[PDB]
Amino acid sequence: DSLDEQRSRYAQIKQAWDNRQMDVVEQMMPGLKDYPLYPYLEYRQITDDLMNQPAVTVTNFVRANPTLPPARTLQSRFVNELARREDWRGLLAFSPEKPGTTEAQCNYYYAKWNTGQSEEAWQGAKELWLTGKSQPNACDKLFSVWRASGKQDPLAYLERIRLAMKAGNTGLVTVLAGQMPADYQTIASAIISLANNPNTVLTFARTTGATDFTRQMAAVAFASVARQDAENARLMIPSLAQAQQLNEDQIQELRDIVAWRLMGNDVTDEQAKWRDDAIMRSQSTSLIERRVRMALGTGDRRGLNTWLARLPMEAKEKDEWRYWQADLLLERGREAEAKEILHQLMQQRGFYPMVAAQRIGEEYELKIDKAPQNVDSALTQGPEMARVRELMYWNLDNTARSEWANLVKSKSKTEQAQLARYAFNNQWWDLSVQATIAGKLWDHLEERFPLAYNDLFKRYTSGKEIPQSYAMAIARQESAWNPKVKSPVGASGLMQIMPGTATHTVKMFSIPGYSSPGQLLDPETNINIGTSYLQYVYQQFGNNRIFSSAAYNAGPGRVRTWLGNSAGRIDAVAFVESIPFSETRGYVKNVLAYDAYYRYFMGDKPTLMSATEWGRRY
Repeated sequence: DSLDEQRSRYAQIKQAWDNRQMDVVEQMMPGLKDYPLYPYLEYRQITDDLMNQPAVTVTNFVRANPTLPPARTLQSRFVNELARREDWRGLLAFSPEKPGTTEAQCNYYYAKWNTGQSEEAWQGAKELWLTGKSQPNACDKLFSVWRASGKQDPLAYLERIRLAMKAGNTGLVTVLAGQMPADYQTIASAIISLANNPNTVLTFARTTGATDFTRQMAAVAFASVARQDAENARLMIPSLAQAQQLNEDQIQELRDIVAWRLMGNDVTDEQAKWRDDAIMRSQSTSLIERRVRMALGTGDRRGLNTWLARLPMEAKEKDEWRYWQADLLLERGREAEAKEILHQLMQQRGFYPMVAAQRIGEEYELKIDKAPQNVDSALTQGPEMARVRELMYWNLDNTARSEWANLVKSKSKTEQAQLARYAFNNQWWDLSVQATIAGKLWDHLEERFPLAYNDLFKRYTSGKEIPQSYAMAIARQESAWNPKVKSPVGASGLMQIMPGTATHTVKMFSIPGYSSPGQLLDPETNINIGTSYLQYVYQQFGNNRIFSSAAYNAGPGRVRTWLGNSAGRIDAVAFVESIPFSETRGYVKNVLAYDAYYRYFMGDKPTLMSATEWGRRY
């Protein structure tokens, strides 16, 4: 036998198993015991008949496979199975300690109650209860018996309502209030009305006694009202403050809430004056920063000076604010002071340090820490690494990611760097990036920005205007090089392409061969469709990477709106910094920094922006 022969038998047994040709599977299983992925086959066998498995079989498998990710998840999964059988005694015998998942924990504590450990059951129940998030259905029976025992503090019940409201879980707020303990029955209907429609907030505030609870509940509803109609909320502050006898801090929180909603281009002069007075009296760093961004997005020089100075000392430490302080100083003619800030920034890593270098006409110096010369350690010669190798061979990147996660966890920085380089040397691009993240090896640039799928990116950008380095930067930001990753909303693969976008792109470009979103998990297909959409937004916005990156993340419509807002009054850096969506602003900064890294590794000059991008009016 050999690893090569085992590989063929492995693919063949899975093919048989998928077809339920169990006579073939039964005959082949024993012969695969020496293959690294045999534990995955055992896991499949055990789980295939989980409802009839004795606990001893599961316990033996879990103990025999301490580093196998699915053996670890099987512990909580089997706890849930024992709960399904109502085998409470067995559940605790199988899992004497609190399990890993929330659902398994709900069942563990219910098992404790069933086996006479009420005090312990209630301690667990309370911990699971104190969250605004909706918990597993398994916890319902636990919360029910907990309340039935008389040991559930009514204050804990009311606290969950507050947490649910703050989390925006109005459905849970309503369910809880509908089953309100007698202690607070008098405000139940009012709470249900508030969760149903936040516009009942002033009525809620006037008809209930003002307490820390009702004030916090009203403040959340008030924020919802402001999101719908900022003016209605602004005008309500005096009445709300009077109805609940709000203190200065509470009134200022209400002012902050409204000010956040008066950041649009549409605001009246009366509203803008009120907003700025509110921000002047604010303690909110994020609100002041949003106001600074408004000044940057409109070319307001006096405003930038005024608002940057209102930031607390701590916020002024941020890269962006140090650069904009330098920008103000340069205009004021304070060359030395400004350039010292820029030179200090250049010593650092990232977007602003690169902006700083381009601003003063100096070449940015990339700090590149190297991994050890010797990458071979016990960690690269063990059974877990052998499983990783097989998983990568079969392109099972998501499964490999879980194994790799265990391998890099709790290791020294040196070991994590060796593992990153070992992955890099084997062209396991996603694993290389994953290891740099685990070890926070931020300056190990080569391993953080591998030349992944180089030939494919070259081929698919040769007939387009988007640079190869740029397409690679976008993919690096989107997937961290894992071709099999899918987001919760369905974005898929290397360039995180949404099914709708793929369909629309294939029609617009007359691309052949695409019939299902599942094809987006294939590297070439993904690069083909993704480079096509990227090229589309690139040409649409005049071959400008700031616009195409923003359009790829937020859609062309949003970029048009943003450009209509700045209206040609600002520079490239001010346009990036003033993008109102924090996610898109960060995305653009990352992609531009990554494109420079890619250009460097491809042998080109890593200047942050082209002369055209740098000098254009935004």
